[PDB]
Amino acid sequence: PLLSRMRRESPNGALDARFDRVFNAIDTAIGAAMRHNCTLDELLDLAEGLAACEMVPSALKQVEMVLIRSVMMHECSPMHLRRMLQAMFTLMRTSVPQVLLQSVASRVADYIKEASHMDSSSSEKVKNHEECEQLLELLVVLGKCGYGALPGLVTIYWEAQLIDSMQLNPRLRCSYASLLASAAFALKKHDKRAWEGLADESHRLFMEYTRCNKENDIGRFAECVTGLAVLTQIKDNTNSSDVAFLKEYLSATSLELKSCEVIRVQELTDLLGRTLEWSEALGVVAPDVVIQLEKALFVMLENVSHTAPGVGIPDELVTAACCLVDMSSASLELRKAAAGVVGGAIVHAEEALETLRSGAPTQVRPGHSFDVAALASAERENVYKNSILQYCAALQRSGMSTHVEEL
Amino acid sequence: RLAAAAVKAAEWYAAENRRKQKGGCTAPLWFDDTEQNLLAREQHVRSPAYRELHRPALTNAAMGLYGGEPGFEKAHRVWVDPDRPHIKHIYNQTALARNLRYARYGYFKRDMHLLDVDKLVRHARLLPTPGRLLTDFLYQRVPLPDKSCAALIRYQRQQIEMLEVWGRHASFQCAVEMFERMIVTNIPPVEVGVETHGEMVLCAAACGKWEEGWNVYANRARELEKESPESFILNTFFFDALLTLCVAAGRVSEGIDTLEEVIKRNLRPRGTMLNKAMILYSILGEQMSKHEASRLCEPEEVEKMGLEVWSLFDFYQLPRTTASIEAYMRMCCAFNKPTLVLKAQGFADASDIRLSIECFHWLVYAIRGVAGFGDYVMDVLSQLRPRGLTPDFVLFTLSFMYCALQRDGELALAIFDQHFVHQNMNPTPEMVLLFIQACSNCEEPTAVMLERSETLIKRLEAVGSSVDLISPIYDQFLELCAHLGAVASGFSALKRIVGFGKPLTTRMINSLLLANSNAISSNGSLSMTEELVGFFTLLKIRPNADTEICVNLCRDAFGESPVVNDFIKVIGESLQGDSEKGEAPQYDEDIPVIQVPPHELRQLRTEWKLSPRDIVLRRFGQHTKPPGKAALDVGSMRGSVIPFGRSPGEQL
Amino acid sequence: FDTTSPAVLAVKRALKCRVLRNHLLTNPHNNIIKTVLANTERKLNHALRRLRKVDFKKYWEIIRDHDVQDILQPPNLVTYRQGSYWKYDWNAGLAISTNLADVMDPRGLNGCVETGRSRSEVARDLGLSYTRPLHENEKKQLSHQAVYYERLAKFKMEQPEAARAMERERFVRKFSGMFVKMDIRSGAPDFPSTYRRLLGTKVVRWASKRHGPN
Amino acid sequence: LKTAVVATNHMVYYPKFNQRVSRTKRFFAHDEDLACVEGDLVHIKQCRKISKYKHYYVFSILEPNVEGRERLKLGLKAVPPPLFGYPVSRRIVKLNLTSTEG
Repeated sequence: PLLSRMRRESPNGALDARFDRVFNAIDTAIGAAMRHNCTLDELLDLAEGLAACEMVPSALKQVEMVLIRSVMMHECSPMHLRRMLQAMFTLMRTSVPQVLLQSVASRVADYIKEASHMDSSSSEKVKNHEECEQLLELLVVLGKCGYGALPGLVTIYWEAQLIDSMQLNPRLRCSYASLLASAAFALKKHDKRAWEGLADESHRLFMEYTRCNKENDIGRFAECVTGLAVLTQIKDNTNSSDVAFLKEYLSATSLELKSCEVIRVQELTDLLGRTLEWSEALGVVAPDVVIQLEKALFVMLENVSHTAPGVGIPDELVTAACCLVDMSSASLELRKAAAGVVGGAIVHAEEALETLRSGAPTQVRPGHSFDVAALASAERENVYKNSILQYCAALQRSGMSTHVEEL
Repeated sequence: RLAAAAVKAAEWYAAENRRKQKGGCTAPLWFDDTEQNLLAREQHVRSPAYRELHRPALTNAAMGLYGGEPGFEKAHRVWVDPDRPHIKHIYNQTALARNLRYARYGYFKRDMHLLDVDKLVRHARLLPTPGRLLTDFLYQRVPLPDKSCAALIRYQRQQIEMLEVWGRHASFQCAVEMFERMIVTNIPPVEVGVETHGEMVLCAAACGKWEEGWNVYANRARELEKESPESFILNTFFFDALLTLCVAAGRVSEGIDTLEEVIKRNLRPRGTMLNKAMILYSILGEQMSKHEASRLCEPEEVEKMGLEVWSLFDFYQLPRTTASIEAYMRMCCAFNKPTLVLKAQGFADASDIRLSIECFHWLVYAIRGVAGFGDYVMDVLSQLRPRGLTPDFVLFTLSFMYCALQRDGELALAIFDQHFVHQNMNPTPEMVLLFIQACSNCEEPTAVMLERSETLIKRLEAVGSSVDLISPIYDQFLELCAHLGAVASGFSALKRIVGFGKPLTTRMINSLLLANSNAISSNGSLSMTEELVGFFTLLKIRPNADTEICVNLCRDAFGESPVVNDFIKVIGESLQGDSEKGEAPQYDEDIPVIQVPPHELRQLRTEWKLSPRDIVLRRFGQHTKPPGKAALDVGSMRGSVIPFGRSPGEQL
Repeated sequence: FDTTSPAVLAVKRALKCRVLRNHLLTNPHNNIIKTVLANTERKLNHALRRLRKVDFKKYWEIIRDHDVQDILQPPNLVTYRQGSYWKYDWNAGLAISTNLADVMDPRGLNGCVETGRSRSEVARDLGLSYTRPLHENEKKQLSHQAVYYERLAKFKMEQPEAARAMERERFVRKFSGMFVKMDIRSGAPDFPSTYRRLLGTKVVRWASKRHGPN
Repeated sequence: LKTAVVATNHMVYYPKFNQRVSRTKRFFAHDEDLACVEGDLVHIKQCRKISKYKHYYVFSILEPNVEGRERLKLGLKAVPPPLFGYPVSRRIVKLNLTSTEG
């Protein structure tokens, strides 16, 4: 925690090189401790520290092994599970170990079963809400990780429905509403018996969260918009007061963070599309927030293409540009920036094709058949050919091809 | 019903305990059949006579002063209990203190009257056959008790299970002859007890004779128990033997009845007994699944019974072992509960369980019908190495079975690329077929999949094989070539098929036609279409609806040759005639995917019943023919060793 | 046509040993079979050691499959503690055959000749970790130090008079000890061994002149 | 703990017989991070005095014992203990296969 505090206080996002020896000592200590005896509290504190200060340990596998050994212990709490899952999600960046994920899923299924068996007899609704909030947080962090059976777990948790009386924080309300909406969509697709109740509950929770009309973080706003969109798609029922409240919320929400990341540019583009279609459906446009996020992403669009033309444009950025070109409710400056970046991607792909055709004789293997090597070369060319073809189609769905020709 | 029986027995035992306490306060709800035996052992080892007999050698100061006094110049005789030695390295290979020769049966014949037969069986060298052992005991005229009779029968059972499958009958006959001798020997006093009957049941189970074991020896033991009250009480060992016989013979109802009898008799079961019960429930569930596939306790009822057995495992405070984990995983796989399989694996890894490779076999087999677990499979394979385990052909076959079922292909390719190639093991035809099935049924196949399939086929042909999956393997390879557009590879596999001598199939020709249709870029044309279409007439192979679809696709891909058009007309007429004859058009049936449990996956290992302890301790009396005077002789050392010796060269 | 692979030889030797032992089970009076069994067991041991050294994957698979975990064990402690069981690998030409890169990281297996740092120091500087799986007793050894330190500190902070009395008595005996001076005799690492002339005739504290491998 | 016992070989020369023999000596090598497993071919070097009988340290591990490491991972001892060993006395240590009554 001390190192994390110092890193945060540092002007940039990383510490000085003088602490490389400290990090090396910590890595050696972790390597020794994994073999040595270790307790659940120490493991949780270590995971919290590694989440707080970005640090990939040298082993990174003995740690998850001991986490497997500890997750199914009888002393593990739902708060311990959500804490360790948050730490592992932050470390792995949506690439958490699926063995740990499934172990946590089985543990939370057992926990919700025990909670259903106990709380009904023991009730003290607010007192049981202390553990119910921990279970809800574990479910929401599991969903943020991206577990497969999240809709089923959410359905079981709502069958328990021990989190009533809106005693939870607004962020938890919105997250639970989004989880309920996703579970309702899956239940409608597979077994539509209980979909209606889940959809109605999620709609009511979103109404309760949005009636405050306060500005919210980017992630919370995007999740709320996604939940509202999926709820409207599945239920096809809305209220005039609700749409007025949502228009007020859209007007009152702004861009809290000006930090733009090419990692999250796809999420930003998806959020922009969702907000644009939602505003078009409602009938009231909220230009301010969408304009702010559009210019925030346009900054990176300009910087990547212009500052470093020789350096390869990110493929995620290229895909986001392709996804944002074909829409019709976006600004011409964004269209121009997307055209420029996709033109840079096209010229990079053509250069790659030329270099591959020049360096082909270095991959030919005499042991292969004449068709097998031909197929390998064909696919190596066809990946680029298909990428260029789809970029050409995306540009043909707009009128910036003249800008591309000019450049 | 087992949980209800357990709670009823517990409450009845508590009521009886309270009644007898009032007549004459926490007490166990069950009865332990081993607590009195361990208590007797503890009292025996803590008795002063045992402590004085098994004591460390006297030191030099204890013996006397310095040396030279006869009788007090060496430590006195030291006796060691082999089961609980007070010293390390009981035996030694010194020159003057070799004691391995002093451990053979001939030396214990002198004290055979006080001898413990189980200790003799477990710790002795050059023992005779068990029949000769019993004959020698009777000749010495010693009063063999139940423990001695059971020890002799257990020695015979060890010999039986050591012997091969086709050599069990003679040993079983020897066992029954020994049993008859023990029964009919009135003098010296020889008693045949519950333990001896259980050991005979174990012999019958090891040989594989349910009719000879259940209806004879168990019946005799029960008759003795009912004839003599409390003099022939049935221990947990007898019912463990009964459950072993039930598992060996496949009897599930009898095993459940025996376990229920154990529960009702108000005595705690054993971990081995509960493992056997779970195995029997797994067998019942597998039989029920087979019957349903062909399409009578309810599946929900048998699932509940398995769950209540697993609950009883902790109800009786019985620790769970690796065998318990394997049995529970097998039962859950039979009942199709992959979530419970994963939960059981997590529980085992939690406190202390050395998970065996069979546990991961069951883990992979449980999720065969579940999607979104390729990353879990990869992580399991990666975690195999830190646990001291290595993947084998059975586990690779299970993984490729999962890949073929999920038709993902990319997972199978990654598994082969980053786990299998490092193993350098011979692939099996089932493994190769599953890999090719996954790589063909996947979406968006790649040329690397074709390269890997060709490599696997070449390696399989280079190595040996006994089973014959050549036709399905090449059919799936041709389907993969059809999906990829590898017309040249598909046509070249025909030479391999011809070399193997297998006949061509309409499905293979349809795959060739599809390859020609979807290989517009690489190669293929109307000439290829004609060459392929000349097979049905020449090879007298019946056409198909898939054949018609593929030939129409090839026509649209390349053009209109008159021969192709005539074939299309004649195949349309023939399909119409076949529809008139029957009711539905024929189609190319897909190749079934193997989904057999890992316990019947053609294990490539029979049995090795070897014992390193017996090999090192030289049981059965091995001999090495040591060198003689050659090592000892060194020549005359009157002078120094100089080159060419002291007298180089000599004339006689 | 492969009949002479190391794994094939190992399994054939094991099967021959099994057949001979099964024969001796029913015919325990066959001296020639006993000698043949001894020879076959020795050959199986040689084949298994060679297979273990040249291909560990197949050896481990065979061991796990056939439950003979301790099939390769040293016979005698007297010879084992002199390293004659491991000298077999060197004498058989199987010393260096592991492909260390495939199964481990060779960076931390070598000391630095320039600075003199051992492999442990090299691994520490590189951030690596080479720690064998510790048993429960070893974990207890590494874990009880902190527990005992906390116990002692708690006792000293909780019972001042008792700790003060104990420390004063310990200091008094240390100061009054006859050999407080740090001369050559006190600085000798092994007094009973080095000054073994004094034992018996003058000094009776040690009844033995040798306690370790020196 | 933190100590590895290493048996090394040296050469003794007999001029009368004109031959040499390899004798064995044991040393208490030092390993800090507990990396040495029984069966490892190690290179050791002299150093300062570490204990009453420790003045060597494991400079490098030439050949790690994969079998020992895998057995430790599996939970067994690195090397199974030998069944033979040292005698406790000149008198032959006879077994006691007697019942409690006898």
